[PDB]
Amino acid sequence: WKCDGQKDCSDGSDEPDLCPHRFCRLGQFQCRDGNCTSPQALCNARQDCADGSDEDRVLCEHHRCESNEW
Amino acid sequence: PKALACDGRADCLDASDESACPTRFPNGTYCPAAMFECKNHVCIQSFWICDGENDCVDGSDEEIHLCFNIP
Ligand SMILES: *[C@@H]1O[C@H](CO)[C@@H](O[C@@H]2O[C@H](CO)[C@@H](O[C@@H]3O[C@H](CO[C@H]4O[C@H](CO)[C@@H](O)[C@H](O)[C@@H]4O)[C@@H](O)[C@H](O[C@H]4O[C@H](CO)[C@@H](O)[C@H](O)[C@@H]4O)[C@@H]3O)[C@H](O)[C@H]2NC(C)=O)[C@H](O)[C@H]1NC(C)=O
Ligand SMILES: *[C@@H]1O[C@H](CO)[C@@H](O[C@@H]2O[C@H](CO)[C@@H](O[C@@H]3O[C@H](CO[C@H]4O[C@H](CO)[C@@H](O)[C@H](O)[C@@H]4O)[C@@H](O)[C@H](O[C@H]4O[C@H](CO)[C@@H](O)[C@H](O)[C@@H]4O)[C@@H]3O)[C@H](O)[C@H]2NC(C)=O)[C@H](O)[C@H]1NC(C)=O
Ligand SMILES: *[C@H]1O[C@H](CO)[C@H](O)[C@H](O)[C@H]1NC(C)=O
Ligand SMILES: [Ca+2]
Ligand SMILES: [Ca+2]
Ligand SMILES: [Ca+2]
Ligand SMILES: [Ca+2]
Repeated sequence: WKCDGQKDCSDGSDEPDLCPHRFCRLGQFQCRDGNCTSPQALCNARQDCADGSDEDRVLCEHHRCESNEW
Repeated sequence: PKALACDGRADCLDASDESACPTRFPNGTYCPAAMFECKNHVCIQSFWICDGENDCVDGSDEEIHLCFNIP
């Protein structure tokens, strides 16, 4: 949701002026190099980006998911 | 849908939704630098160039004078 122009947050911290250019459509995660993928591809042990920004260690270090998945 | 107009992408069957709206940057440019742009103002990932398919509807990607210089 961060860095997409859609002000999801009231206070406006969601969209800074130091924001990189957005290539992906709304709802799509953006890889660091500019590729796009569906949100479920993040930290799924499968390299879904070219550089694998979805598989960066920091993105997964404190990963969590909903009550219905283990 | 209106939201799909002028997003950089062909959504009208003839890409009319990109064809008649402003530049994206002060330097007179229609597309981000990391991509290839076509004369109807659609723009696409670089590897679509001369792949054999008219990916932007104007077909600028498949004009061979581009990939004479691309292996
Ligand atoms: C989304 O993901 C795709 C892959 O699925 C990305 O594709 C890569 O794009 C980068 C550039 O963004 C390409 O890098 C280019 O590599 C050329 C040499 O290739 C060797 O090194 C690359 C890694 O850099 C290896 O992938 C490749 O196997 C080779 O070992 C360079 O010559 C290119 O240099 C360019 O910039 C310099 C500096 O300005 C100029 O002097 C050159 O003329 C040239 O313009 C460049 O670095 C990379 O090869 C691509 N890889 C693949 C597998 O496709 C997409 O780019 C990405 N989408 C977006 C929008 O970025
Ligand atoms: C019209 O104007 C647009 C800008 O409004 C121009 O597009 C820019 O072109 C420049 C030059 O190629 C781009 O700058 C380079 O971007 C590289 C990628 O970083 C971008 O993407 C990452 C993604 O994570 C962001 O985090 C980051 O903020 C950037 O948005 C950088 O890697 C490059 O850095 C390298 O070169 C510089 C020198 O140029 C060195 O100082 C660095 O150390 C490093 O070696 C560089 O910054 C810029 O990103 C483009 N922006 C967009 C939106 O495309 C058009 O080219 C221009 N067109 C015409 C026809 O005039
Ligand atoms: C294209 O639109 C941009 C928006 O940032 C600028 O207004 C630019 O001056 C425009 N260029 C032309 C020729 O209309
Ligand atoms: Ca947002
Ligand atoms: Ca992944
Ligand atoms: Ca469009
Ligand atoms: Ca093509």
